[PDB]
Amino acid sequence: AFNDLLKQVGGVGRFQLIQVTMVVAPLLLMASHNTLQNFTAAIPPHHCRPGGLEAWLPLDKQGQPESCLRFTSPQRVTEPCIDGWVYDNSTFPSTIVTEWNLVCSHRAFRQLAQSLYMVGVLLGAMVFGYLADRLGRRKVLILNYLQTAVSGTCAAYAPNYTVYCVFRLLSGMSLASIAINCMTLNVEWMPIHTRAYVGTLIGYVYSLGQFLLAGIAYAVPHWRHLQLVVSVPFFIAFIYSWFFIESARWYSSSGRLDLTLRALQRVARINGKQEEGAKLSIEVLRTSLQKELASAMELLRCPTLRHLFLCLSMLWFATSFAYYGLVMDLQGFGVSMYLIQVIFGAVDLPAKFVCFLVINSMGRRPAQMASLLLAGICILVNGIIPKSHTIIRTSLAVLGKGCLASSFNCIFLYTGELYPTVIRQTGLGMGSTMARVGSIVSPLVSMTAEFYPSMPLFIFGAVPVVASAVTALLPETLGQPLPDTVQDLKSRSR
Ligand SMILES: Nc1ccc(C(=O)NCC(=O)O)cc1
Repeated sequence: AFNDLLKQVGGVGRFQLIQVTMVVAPLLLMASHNTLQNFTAAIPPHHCRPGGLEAWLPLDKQGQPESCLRFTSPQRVTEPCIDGWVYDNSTFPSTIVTEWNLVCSHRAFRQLAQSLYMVGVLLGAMVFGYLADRLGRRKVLILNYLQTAVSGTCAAYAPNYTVYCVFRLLSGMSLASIAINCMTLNVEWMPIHTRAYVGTLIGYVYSLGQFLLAGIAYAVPHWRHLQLVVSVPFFIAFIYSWFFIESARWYSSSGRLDLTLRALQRVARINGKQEEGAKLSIEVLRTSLQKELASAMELLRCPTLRHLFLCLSMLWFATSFAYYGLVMDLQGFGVSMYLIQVIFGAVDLPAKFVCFLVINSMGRRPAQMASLLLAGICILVNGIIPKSHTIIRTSLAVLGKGCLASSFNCIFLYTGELYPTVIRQTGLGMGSTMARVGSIVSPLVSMTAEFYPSMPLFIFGAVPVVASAVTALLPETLGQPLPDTVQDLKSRSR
């Protein structure tokens, strides 16, 4: 086995701490990149460029000047803003909306940019996932840091909308690969009893990145500068990424025992176990890993695994879809986006606390049902309540966000414990893929706000309810042994 060798080198030592810290720092800006559009694509008050200004702008039901209509003659005929729009610079001096007039007839391009970024995220999670099996995790991480820095800066200096969208897609690809491969590298470089802690640290760093986004966006309001400042740190990340030590587990699995010994020797030197490291040798590693040394297409051939795959796909998709639909709408609560983003980042700790309590006490199925159902109801009620109730709608949005984060944690644990070990990792990958698909589709649904203002909220709230209903089909895994083969699945089912 490899666990004994990993323990011998020093376990969680200086190298492990330094590597995990320096490989997990980029997840601080992961959230900034995921939800940058809330600030770089903010929609300020606007009206057509012309008895004064009021005499030219037609009025609406609420009495505000019409956003995209203008009187042909002074005051009755209205025309679109052929002369361009007059935006408000008081709070949002410049965003991609004001830069490229992504308003009214072109207001769906704002959502299409996010959809393309998430399509890039999915594409990266697949392509770089395949590549890391060939070039290793360290090379892929270096390339991802370089790509993210380059694409982010290029988007910050994009001269037109298509270039911005292309570079946002590429940066999403690189960031998705970063997220996928950080956990893999750190898990392969850590013992078996610390991988859950690694995942917990990933969650915490994402929660902290949510705070960081609000802080940075408040500091620098202009969108070009904001994108530049949230994108350039990946240059430093790339610079120090050359010093990473590649996972010895991958080296061994790739049939390079000399490289495995060299990596373990270096880890011993850093961890201070040179004397124990010198004991290791090619013959020892071979005699230890001789023992260690199914496909995703059986998830559909065998009905017993097929049912689980389908249900978990629904669950993952619903969680991601509702989550991103809810969190990409911070400007619709009538409260300052900085405060809302701060509260959204803060609400992630009590959410996971309650989630942990519920899973340990009741089980996984009740936890998943409760999380999804409560998020759906919260979003639906948010849709029903009038927009003039800023405080109540903000509170309900925060509650739904916390519920969706709890659902994310619960679904990860449940899909981990549901599949047999023969096809467990494939199932986890497929579930994450469906989550990425949901994140891709959320902006598409949000594009419908142009016609029906509240339809996006209704769909975002309705999908989790159906997913919670679907959760009732899965079995309970609390206080049960982890299955190892499909025969174990049949035994559990009967
Ligand atoms: N607050 C969170 C948001 C997203 C995720 C996640 O892992 N999504 C899968 C993907 O789309 O890559 C986890 C926590």
